[PDB]
Amino acid sequence: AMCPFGCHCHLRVVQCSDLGLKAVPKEISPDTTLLDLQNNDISELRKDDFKGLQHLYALVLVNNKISKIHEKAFSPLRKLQKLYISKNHLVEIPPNLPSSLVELRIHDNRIRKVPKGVFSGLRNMNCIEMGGNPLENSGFEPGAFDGLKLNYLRISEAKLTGIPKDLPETLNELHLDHNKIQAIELEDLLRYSKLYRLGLGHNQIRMIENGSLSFLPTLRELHLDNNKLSRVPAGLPDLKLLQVVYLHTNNITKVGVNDFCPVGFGVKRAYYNGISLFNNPVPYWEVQPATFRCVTDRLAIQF
Amino acid sequence: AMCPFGCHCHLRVVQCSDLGLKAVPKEISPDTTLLDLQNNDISELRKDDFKGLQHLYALVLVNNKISKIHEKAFSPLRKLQKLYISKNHLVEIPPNLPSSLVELRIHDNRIRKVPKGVFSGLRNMNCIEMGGNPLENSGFEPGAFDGLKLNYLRISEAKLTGIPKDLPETLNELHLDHNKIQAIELEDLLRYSKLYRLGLGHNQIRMIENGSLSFLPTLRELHLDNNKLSRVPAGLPDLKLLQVVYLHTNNITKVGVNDFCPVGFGVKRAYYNGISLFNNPVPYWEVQPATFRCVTDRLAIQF
Ligand SMILES: *[C@@H]1O[C@H](CO)[C@@H](O)[C@H](O)[C@H]1NC(C)=O
Ligand SMILES: *[C@@H]1O[C@H](CO)[C@@H](O)[C@H](O)[C@H]1NC(C)=O
Repeated sequence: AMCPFGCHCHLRVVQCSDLGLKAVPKEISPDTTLLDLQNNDISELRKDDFKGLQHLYALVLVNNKISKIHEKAFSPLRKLQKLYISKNHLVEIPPNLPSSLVELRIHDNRIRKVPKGVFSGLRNMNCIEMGGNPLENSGFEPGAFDGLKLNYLRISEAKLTGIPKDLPETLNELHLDHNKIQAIELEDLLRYSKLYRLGLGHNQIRMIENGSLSFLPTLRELHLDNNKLSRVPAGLPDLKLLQVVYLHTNNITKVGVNDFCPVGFGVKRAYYNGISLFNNPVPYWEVQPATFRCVTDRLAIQF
Repeated sequence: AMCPFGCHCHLRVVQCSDLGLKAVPKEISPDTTLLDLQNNDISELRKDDFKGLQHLYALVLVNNKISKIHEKAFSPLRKLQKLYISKNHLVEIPPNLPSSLVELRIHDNRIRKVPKGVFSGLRNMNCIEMGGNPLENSGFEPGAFDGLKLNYLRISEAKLTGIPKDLPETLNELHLDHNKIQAIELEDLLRYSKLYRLGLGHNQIRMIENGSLSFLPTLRELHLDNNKLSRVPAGLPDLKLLQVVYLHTNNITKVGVNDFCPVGFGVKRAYYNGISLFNNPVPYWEVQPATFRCVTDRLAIQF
């Protein structure tokens, strides 16, 4: 089967975008590897909508208005690894997705609660966009990300009121930027013991209670800007590899001299490679230079 | 350089999406081949915005608010073959796009005119999305597509009042659906002598002039639905390869018996593989059976 009317496709790639297609076209070669059918008018996925696309690797469904997805919709998709279904009217993480899947974009939707065994099948995940969704911490559910060894996860722009606890432990990155988070407590970041990044920018963090940032032996970048913070978060010096913390647009008033570098020189340590602080009530002349001894360049200090 | 904060990226693929970045991020490994940075807040492209991404193959800038693109902006892109910058505030077709480029999606923009030497450079195009722009026929300019052997071309959803005549002759597909096109006259499709499809759906074609559809020896699919037509366009039977004509939602009143099949049915000829007629003032009972002799099934006759 060559390709649907508006579409143009070449060598197993099928490009069907901005045609405003009522649903997934019926003429689609099985040879087909990518199906980019973005910004059309699909409102559901039907059992046999994707029938016999077993060689389909990446399906881009973004910018549609999907809202119902038939159970055995994805089941013919044996080799599928990429499923981008951002900016849709989805109302539940779709089930039965292809164990082959490694990336899952599902931003700007309408998912209010993520149940339990939803991700139970996948065993290759590692990327998961779920922001732009309206979920409150009470929407997650005991063992939602149960058995799911994945390294990236972003739940930005949602209705998070505090950092979730039962996420994947394997997580190498964790984002939660753009929420309504209240404050990072002691055992929040507990089990996330392998993180490189940790965005919490644009939140409402008022009081990060010390030692909580301790369980992140390897944390490398910490964005903690645009909050309601009042002093530099306690634990910063003890983080052997924190190379860029981000604190601008907070409500830091005072900057202790040992608020970043540690008291007695080490080497397990790393020199900061970026520190933000501008746009905080505390002028340049209130913070002794001795304060940024272990940063490298001057240029590393937005201030 | 490992990748920008919100971004995840693996094996030369940099995924920066929905982070709402103010601009194209600075830390981008030259090893990078896909640069997906969709739905952010990019407002312009700066000289050195992309410096040293010579292995960048496809760049995805869709759903951002771009409005100024520096001249030398794309020059660092020796091997770039896909550029999708649809859904942006662009005000003119960007110049000095990489000669390597094969596909250019520039939909939903604000480009009011396309001047002459714009595509002069490229020699590998074949896919151009320019719909969702506001351009009248007066907006094009003599020799705009000058020297541009390309095979696809979709100017949907614009302000076309008639079919443009100085498009690429090498054209295989050509879409002009959703316009305000008035009528397809004699020499309109003159030089497009190599088309397989020709969408003119959703227009205001009142009167397609005979012979005009004669210049398309190979035309295989012709949507011509959603217009002000009043009788089946003259010439249909003479198109040796027309397999699917769409006529629905028009204003076709009478259907001559030899409007579809030719008068002296050969052996070498073609069967229609689909004809639409539904939603037109003319009941199934006014149109003689002898009329669809050469169609194949009954089911190829939405009617
Ligand atoms: C900043 O003012 C103080 C720091 O002295 C802090 O307690 C408070 O949360 C901030 N004010 C508001 C409501 O933004
Ligand atoms: C269809 O009806 C008449 C038939 O002659 C035609 O003159 C006219 O253009 C059409 N009316 C509309 C606006 O549908």
